[PDB]
Amino acid sequence: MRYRPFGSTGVAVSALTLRLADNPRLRANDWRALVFTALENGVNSFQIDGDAPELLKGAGEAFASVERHLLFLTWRLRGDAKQLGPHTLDALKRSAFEGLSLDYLDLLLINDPQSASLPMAFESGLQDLQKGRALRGLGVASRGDIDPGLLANDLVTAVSSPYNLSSGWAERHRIRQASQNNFAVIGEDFWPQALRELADVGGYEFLTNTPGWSAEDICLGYALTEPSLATVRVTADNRQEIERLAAVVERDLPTGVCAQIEMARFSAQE
Ligand SMILES: Nc1nc2c(ncn2[C@@H]2O[C@@H]3COP(=O)(O)O[C@H]4[C@@H](O)[C@H](n5cnc6c(=O)[nH]c(N)nc65)O[C@@H]4COP(=O)(O)O[C@H]3[C@H]2O)c(=O)[nH]1
Ligand SMILES: [Ca+2]
Ligand SMILES: [Ca+2]
Ligand SMILES: [Ca+2]
Ligand code: NA
Ligand code: NA
Repeated sequence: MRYRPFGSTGVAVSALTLRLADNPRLRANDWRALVFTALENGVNSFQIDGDAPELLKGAGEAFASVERHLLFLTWRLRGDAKQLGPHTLDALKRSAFEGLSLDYLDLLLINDPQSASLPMAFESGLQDLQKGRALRGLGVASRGDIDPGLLANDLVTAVSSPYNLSSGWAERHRIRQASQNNFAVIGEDFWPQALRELADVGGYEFLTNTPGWSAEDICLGYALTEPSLATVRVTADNRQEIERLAAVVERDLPTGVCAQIEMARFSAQE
């Protein structure tokens, strides 16, 4: 496993961040086993994207197996960012702090409110958590430009963005600019279900014809080569998948694959 500075916060994160999301098929013991496997492969960055009791029980128990300061724990809030408020803070206290048995979160990752300002009551609550040392930073998940006035908010330490083979110029520009301005950037959607028909496009044959590599592993390897990303979010349903994803971190993408990735759009256009 490889590790990267999380922006200018002074802490480091594994190159992969494991997303944990509600799934009735996974009970507490399964979640514990998944987190243990991730930890044993050097993943120290986890994003909780759910609030089911089985998930919180199993993940919280697994997190407790290691010293807290070695973990980077992010809580994802997917509600409409302009509607967040005291109800959100109460739920966070119940699910994240009580549910995971935590005294602090490293990051709270919200959506872009499409403005320079956050809702007042919610922001006051975040300021209380930060002053109480219960929250180290706020992150903004965006698929567009973020208002510079929101990024200038003293709470904000990070942004998240899709990043994959198909990312266009604007998405790449935003990621590079955020990183150059000392925000940590979390990559998402390295190979999302809705993009995978790319493997059928002329010019992209290498995704499925490179000896020793699968399409998904090439796409993860590509995301791992982007210097602007502090970490790449992944989801795994079983221990074998976690082991395979972590293994990609230590593989070198072949030079010929990198060349074909760079030529692929032109070849597809032609
Ligand atoms: N990197 C990243 N960025 C994310 C993610 N989720 C949301 N965003 C970003 O945050 C913006 C605001 O989302 P919102 O506060 O949920 O506010 C949303 C929400 O109120 C609504 N919306 C979006 N998708 C749906 C949907 O499927 N159903 C419904 N009912 N409303 C939706 O439209 C608003 C505007 O959405 P957008 O134009 O997409 O703008 C989104 C997008 O730029 C994520 O996981 N990763
Ligand atoms: Ca839930
Ligand atoms: Ca205030
Ligand atoms: Ca925006
Ligand atoms: Na993320
Ligand atoms: Na993911």
